[PDB]
Amino acid sequence: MVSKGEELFTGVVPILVELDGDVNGHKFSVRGEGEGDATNGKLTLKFICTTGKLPVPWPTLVTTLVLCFSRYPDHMKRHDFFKSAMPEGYVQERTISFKDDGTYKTRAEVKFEGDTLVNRIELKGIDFKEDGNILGHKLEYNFNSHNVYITADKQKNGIKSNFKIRHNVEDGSVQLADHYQQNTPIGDGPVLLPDNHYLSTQSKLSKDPNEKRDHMVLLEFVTAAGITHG
Repeated sequence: MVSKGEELFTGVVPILVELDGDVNGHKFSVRGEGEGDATNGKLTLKFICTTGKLPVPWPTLVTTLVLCFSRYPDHMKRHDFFKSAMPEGYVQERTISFKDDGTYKTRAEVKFEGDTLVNRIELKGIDFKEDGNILGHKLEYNFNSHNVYITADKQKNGIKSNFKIRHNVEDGSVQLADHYQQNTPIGDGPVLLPDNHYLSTQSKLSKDPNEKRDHMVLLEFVTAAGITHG
């Protein structure tokens, strides 16, 4: 263990995710539950739209809806900001710019509440096109594999990332979603600020055959990489 936080992730940890959103005035909420295991990088989550029909495509919410569950290899343990901020946790903020379309702005807190790792999010979506790929639900129900580059932000005692997500569109085109991210500790205890590296992601989206509500099942693996050794 190279942070106290890391001790909270030696096994499987239950997860709760709660999102309250407003996209072009369309208000919706999501709740998810499941579990994560940073020892193998595996996340299993099922989300429900609790307000009815989700007014945006599920794949557009994957990144918003717990990088503390990334598998950091043994030689990279000292570069794991996310666990080091636990249990008090961190604020994760993004701007997600959909190319030629609207923008999501998100603020989340990721922290332990009791024994559960909780990701609680506020999302505001603006300037979407009524007949665009998002509000028009033109995006395929799938998700690509990405590298998400992590850099220290010494001024804010946290990290930052920017990355592009490529959403497949039903007409064979691609909808780009350019992510800019910042994470900052909730607490004022010490955290690990990393050397430059990246997280390798892969996600599989599916449906629960017994679930009649609008929902998404997610199976994800996230592994850290990119440090020559230490």
